[PDB]
Amino acid sequence: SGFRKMAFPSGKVEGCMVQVTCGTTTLNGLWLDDVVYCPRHVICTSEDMLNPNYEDLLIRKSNHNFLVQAGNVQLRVIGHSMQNCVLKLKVDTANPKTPKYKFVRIQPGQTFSVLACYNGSPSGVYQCAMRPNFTIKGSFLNSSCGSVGFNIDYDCVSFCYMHHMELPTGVHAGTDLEGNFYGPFVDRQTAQAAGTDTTITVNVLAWLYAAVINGDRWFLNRFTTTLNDFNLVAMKYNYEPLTQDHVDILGPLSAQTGIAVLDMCASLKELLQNGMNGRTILGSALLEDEFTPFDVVRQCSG
Amino acid sequence: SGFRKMAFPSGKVEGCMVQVTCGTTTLNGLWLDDVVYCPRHVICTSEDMLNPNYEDLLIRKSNHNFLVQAGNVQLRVIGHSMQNCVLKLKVDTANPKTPKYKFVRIQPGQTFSVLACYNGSPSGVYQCAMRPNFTIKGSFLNSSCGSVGFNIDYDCVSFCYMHHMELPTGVHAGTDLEGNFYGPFVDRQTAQAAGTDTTITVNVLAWLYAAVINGDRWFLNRFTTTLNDFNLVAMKYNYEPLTQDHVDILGPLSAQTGIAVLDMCASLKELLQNGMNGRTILGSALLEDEFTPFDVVRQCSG
Ligand SMILES: *C(=N)[C@H](C[C@@H]1CCNC1=O)NC(=O)[C@@H]1[C@@H]2[C@H](CN1C(=O)[C@@H](NC(=O)C(F)(F)F)C(C)(C)C)C2(C)C
Ligand SMILES: CC(C)(C)[C@H](NC(=O)C(F)(F)F)C(=O)N1C[C@H]2[C@@H]([C@H]1C(=O)N[C@H](C=N)C[C@@H]1CCNC1=O)C2(C)C
Repeated sequence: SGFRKMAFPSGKVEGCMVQVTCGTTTLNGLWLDDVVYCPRHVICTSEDMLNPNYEDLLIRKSNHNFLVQAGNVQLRVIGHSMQNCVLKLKVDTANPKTPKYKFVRIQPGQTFSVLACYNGSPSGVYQCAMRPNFTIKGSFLNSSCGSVGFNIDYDCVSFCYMHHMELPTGVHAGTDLEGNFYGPFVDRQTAQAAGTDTTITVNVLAWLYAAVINGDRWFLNRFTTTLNDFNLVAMKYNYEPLTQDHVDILGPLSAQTGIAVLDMCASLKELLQNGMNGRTILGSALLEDEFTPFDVVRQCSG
Repeated sequence: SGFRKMAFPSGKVEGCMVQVTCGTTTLNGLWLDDVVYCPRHVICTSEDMLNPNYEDLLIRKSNHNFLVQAGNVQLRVIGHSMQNCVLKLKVDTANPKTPKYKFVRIQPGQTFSVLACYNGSPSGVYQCAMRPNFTIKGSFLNSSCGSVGFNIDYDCVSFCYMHHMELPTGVHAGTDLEGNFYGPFVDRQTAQAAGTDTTITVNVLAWLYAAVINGDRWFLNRFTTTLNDFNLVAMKYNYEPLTQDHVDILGPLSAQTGIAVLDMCASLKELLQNGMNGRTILGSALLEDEFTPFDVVRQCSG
């Protein structure tokens, strides 16, 4: 038993990380087959950041303006194209450590593992959620760009995130691996803010189910509520509305514990209304929303 | 910016996870060069969990009673020895994926990543601390045993933890990689309980320095303390005594912030009195004690 913020094992993705140099700019690339994916802002100088002309700055580049460094082995760029906000560099060498993979775009509320990298070298692995405001609360310093978000399904790596920037609130913004931004953000050093976030309610109900599965039961009450009446208490506390989608999705945890979603919703209502009376749930003083229903079933089943 | 409970990249340890079967018992082994390290309780039946005689159980065992599986490949056990509470199986094949490694025994307050494993397969990676009471707050199910804890310095994996048992408070006990238990615990299903846990004070201090590095000062005050006055107050919150050794270790974080350790001690003392008054520090409403001074310098300074 026990319940941790658990990351996916990172080995398949560590075998894919390279250093991409364009001029003085170094960041990370994902090397899959004979293509290296990286943020297009690698080609930007200091200047070329308030108003980058990407189409224009790209055409002024040769293949040999890009040094791609695969540990200590230098990869020769034999092609270059931009897809939205990712640069795709065709390399003379295919990655022998390429996993079973697809590119996937996630929803707000869905979780992933980040492999934080610097100069092509994996640094740390952590679990994140896509905030409803389409930011992630990562841990990213200078030269973290080209760090990727992933899920594993069996032996298949699902790449869902590439890291691009930090917003003034210390939160992070990026794209899928096709270079489409999550959220209303642009890859220019200009004034950008995170929108006001809300709490991923389905994830909190799923986290209370995890608490119950670990014999942490104190928050359980007698009230049954309606879906509407819980979504009215919820919207006052900046919680996401909970939809039948979200209720049917808690099925396996309601079955596992025998506790009906609406009985659990009546608990979280009471918790929203009061607080935790100097008690914790699974050793947190806050209502956690960065564990999906699949995360709780996954962890608890092994 | 940002601050995450962050684990080492798991690939170098994922390269080492095997399945060890005995009769009906399957658990995890650590495959390094031509030896598999696993829990000696793999040789236990249903009966023998209470007062196992390990020397008498093992003498009855041949090399060929030990089924070691690396992915598909079954390894050939050509030797067995007992070292404390670990079983060592000499196999006919050196692991080609053996990373640079050492075995280290850690102290309470030290942090490590766990690769959670079932049947030699990886579940997940998470960050843990050796609690003052020689337990860890893990996430471990049936057949979790042999799952290991580790740190990585550059390219070297230092193995520090092997999983053996869950105590009745839902916390975890294990050995070093020489099979010496952390704490007073034994590999028997005898009545055992962890002693009352204390907060790792040097870690909470290190984490407050991390919050200041990240731009947060709200919790500081114009007061200082003596080390002794600090220890009289903190010992009333079930905080570990802070030593001069702990003061010395916080020295780099002090230099970086320009806040003397005893001034930050004064800060913690007031936080213990007042709590957070609806505020959070690095997204927590509790005082976080599972980041070392070293972990903070690692994530906030690189
Ligand atoms: C990645 N390699 C870096 C810095 C990382 C990202 C997360 N934390 C970091 O410190 N990314 C960048 O330098 C990007 C890059 C230009 C500016 N930029 C930013 O992250 C800046 N932020 C913004 O301009 C904002 F707020 F709008 F997002 C910066 C002020 C340097 C943090 C480009 C092309 C967006
Ligand atoms: C919890 C249980 C009551 C079963 C027991 N605990 C106590 O006997 C104690 F309370 F005394 F410690 C206990 O863990 N074990 C009994 C037996 C080994 C260990 C065990 O079964 N290990 C499992 C590995 N195959 C993983 C476990 C179960 C879920 N989470 C874990 O970590 C040994 C100590 C020899």
